[PDB]
Amino acid sequence: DFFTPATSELIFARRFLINYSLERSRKRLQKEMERHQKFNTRQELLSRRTELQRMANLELAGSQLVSTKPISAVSLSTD
Amino acid sequence: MSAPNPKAFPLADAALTQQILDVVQQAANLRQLKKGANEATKTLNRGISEFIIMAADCEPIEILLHLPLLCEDKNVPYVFVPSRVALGRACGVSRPVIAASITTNDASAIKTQIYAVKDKIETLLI
Amino acid sequence: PNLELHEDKFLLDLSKFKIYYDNNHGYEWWDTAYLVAHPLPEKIIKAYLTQHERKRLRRNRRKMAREAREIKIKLGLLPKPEPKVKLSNMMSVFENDQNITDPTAWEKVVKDQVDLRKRKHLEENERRHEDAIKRRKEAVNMNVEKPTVYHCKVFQFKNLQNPKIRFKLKMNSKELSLKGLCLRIRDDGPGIIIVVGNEKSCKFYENLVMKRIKWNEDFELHTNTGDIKMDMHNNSISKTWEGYLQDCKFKGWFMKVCNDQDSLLRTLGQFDSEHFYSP
Amino acid sequence: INVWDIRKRDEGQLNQILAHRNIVTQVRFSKEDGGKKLVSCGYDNLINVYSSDTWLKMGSLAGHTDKIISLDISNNSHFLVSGGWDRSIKLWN
Amino acid sequence: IKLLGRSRDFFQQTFSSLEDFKSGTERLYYKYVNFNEEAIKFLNERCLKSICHKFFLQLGQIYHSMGEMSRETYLSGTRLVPNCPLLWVSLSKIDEIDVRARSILDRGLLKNPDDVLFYIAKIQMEIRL
Repeated sequence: DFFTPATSELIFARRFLINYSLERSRKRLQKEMERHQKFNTRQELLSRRTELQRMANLELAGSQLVSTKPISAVSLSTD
Repeated sequence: MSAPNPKAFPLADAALTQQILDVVQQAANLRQLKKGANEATKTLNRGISEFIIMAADCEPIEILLHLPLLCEDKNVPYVFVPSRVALGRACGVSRPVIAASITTNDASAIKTQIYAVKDKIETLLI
Repeated sequence: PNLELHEDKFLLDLSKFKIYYDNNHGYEWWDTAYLVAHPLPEKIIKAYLTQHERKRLRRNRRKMAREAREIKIKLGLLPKPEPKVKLSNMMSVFENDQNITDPTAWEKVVKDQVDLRKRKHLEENERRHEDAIKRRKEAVNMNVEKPTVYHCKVFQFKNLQNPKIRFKLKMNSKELSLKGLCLRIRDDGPGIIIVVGNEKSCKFYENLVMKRIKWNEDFELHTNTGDIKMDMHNNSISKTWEGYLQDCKFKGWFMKVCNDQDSLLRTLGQFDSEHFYSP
Repeated sequence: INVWDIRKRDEGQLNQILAHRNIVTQVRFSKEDGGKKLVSCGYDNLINVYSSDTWLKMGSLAGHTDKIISLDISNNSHFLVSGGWDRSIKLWN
Repeated sequence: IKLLGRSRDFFQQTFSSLEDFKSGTERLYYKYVNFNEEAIKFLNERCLKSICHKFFLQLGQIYHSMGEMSRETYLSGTRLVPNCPLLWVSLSKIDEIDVRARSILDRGLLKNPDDVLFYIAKIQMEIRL
């Protein structure tokens, strides 16, 4: 096992990540905590049931075609 | 080993090779097998094949690399096994063999070994 | 509320979270270290043979043997061979022994002679047959040697009540060296089956459970008082998963009964198998 | 499918959903809602739906005739798009 | 009567008078009486045995000539009677004309499964397009 040195420029990025990462994590945890306070279990346990029912229903809409090789990746845009 | 050829893919492991080469030979004795490149390439065009086995260390490898692109159109599984010399023996031949195509007979005796191995091979094609 | 659903897991915990959060001092157990110049590279069978190699081997194997026997007769270690004789060859062998002189005495010799040769064929057979069975016992003694990976299956059904079904599942499991278990709810309550072994074993067993055995079939059961009909037509079986596992903690195949759906889990719980049950 | 939550570390670790037969290609969580459902695809031809709390299998859907290499799910969670050895792209409701 | 009507319908209804006094026979005259008046009679007659798939199948065609309606009959029909591939072939050949249709083919294929006539449906209608 070694520690490899080099690439100061990348080193710069790690700092960026830390500034970005640390803030984001802090925000995330806070948000998670906020959810906890309300409780009111009844709403939630309804919600899961609804979700499961929704999942149960789903069916095909269409097929479609693309090529003559199997399709290795599909992705949806953020919108 | 030697550096296994990067273009070789799917490459069967040790445990699958034993299971595959054994099926090969088991078919050889019922003459459901076809050995060699051209003999294998013939099969796909006709539409009788079950799966192709190829030699990984075939020198140079480019001479069989056409099979994969043909197999993908006829929807036929395939794998590489690590040596040609071993594949030569299983086909009942003194001498090195780089490809082989098991064929179809749906009255066959060995039918249930074949579906077994294709099931294993198609897993490797992720 | 609720139970088979296992909602019980949804419900939130504040002390764990708050306690965790306070200990963390803000932002998880990750970045606690922060409140790093270098980057690190971190370390880590059978041959067959052809038709022509059978001949050559068979002939060069045979040749050495027969020529070695040939010298033994020259050197005089071994009886000179007498002619084979049959009921065809019988007439024209004028070997000095009572040919025309004793006609029925020479019938017996040849007819006896023929049977003695055959008896030998029969003997070589039975002796070889018997030897292997002793040899088999060494096989019996041989002890497994762990496979690295364990193929597995899992099955799920409405009723197991029929005994003829209860019995097969005990036999084949012991017959094929399948590790595993079985469970169910009370008696009439549904259940699950688990099996583990080399991939050849499972396939047999899978065939049995689905295609051989009829779970929809009707049977007349025996009770403590007497015999009564049972209609299982509604009962059905289907496979859930087949796959691969780091180790199979199942020691033996142990059919059992559980009254609840919970100790049923705790049963599997012992094996870290709680998940294999599906509501 | 293993699901490891790093916070527990000492004794919580991995909950194994036993999902699929015949491999698994692509597992997807639901993006919005912080993640609750799981959706996964193997060569079994089916497609699965999982809770993130119990990890009980909830439902499965079969519209593919062949194996499934990969699948992605709508951000709202009103789409599911799955693509397939069979060469189509099948939109799930 | 089939040989008689092969070369007069005035006798057909006359023969159908004693025919109702007794989905084999009903479908026969229904198919014959096709020359929207049937929609009434067919509905009344198909509500008797609810076979039901042929009853479903026949009315759809008459609806096809009349009608929206055709798709509605098909969708209800297929679920109730899933098994004959003749139905899903027709339903998919409807949606196709106005792609959704492949899903309709494929959604039903797996419910059957692995009978023959469904794969040909897919093939036969994969060429046309």
